[PDB]
Amino acid sequence: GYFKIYSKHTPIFPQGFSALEPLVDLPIGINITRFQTLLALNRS
Amino acid sequence: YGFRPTYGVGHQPYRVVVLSFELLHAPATVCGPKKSTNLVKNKCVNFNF
Ligand SMILES: *[C@@H]1O[C@H](CO)[C@@H](O[C@@H]2O[C@H](CO)[C@@H](O)[C@H](O)[C@H]2NC(C)=O)[C@H](O)[C@H]1NC(C)=O
Repeated sequence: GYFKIYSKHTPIFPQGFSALEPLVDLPIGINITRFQTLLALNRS
Repeated sequence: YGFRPTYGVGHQPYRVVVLSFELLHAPATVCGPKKSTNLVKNKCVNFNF
């Protein structure tokens, strides 16, 4: 029931090794079975 | 309701608030405050961090 997010930002699939450090452990406690990215459509 | 100022003690309106404690399968998120003590260094102490 904890939705854990890890994140990392690299300047410049690139070769190399970089580990991801935990970001936010949310106590959502919900079922997650589908996922979909949401984008921003700038009218300008 | 008969909220008259001249009513008796048993008839005067009173504010009542009911608290419900619900335990669910989801992780608990409303816990009581935790008391903490001072910090003792360079001594054999029983600790809890
Ligand atoms: C949507 O597009 C507009 C137009 O390109 C963006 O406005 C520009 O914002 C940049 C900074 O990111 C400024 O340097 C430009 O001068 C802006 N242009 C104008 C015409 O004002 C706007 O930021 C975009 N919207 C979002 C939410 O990023």
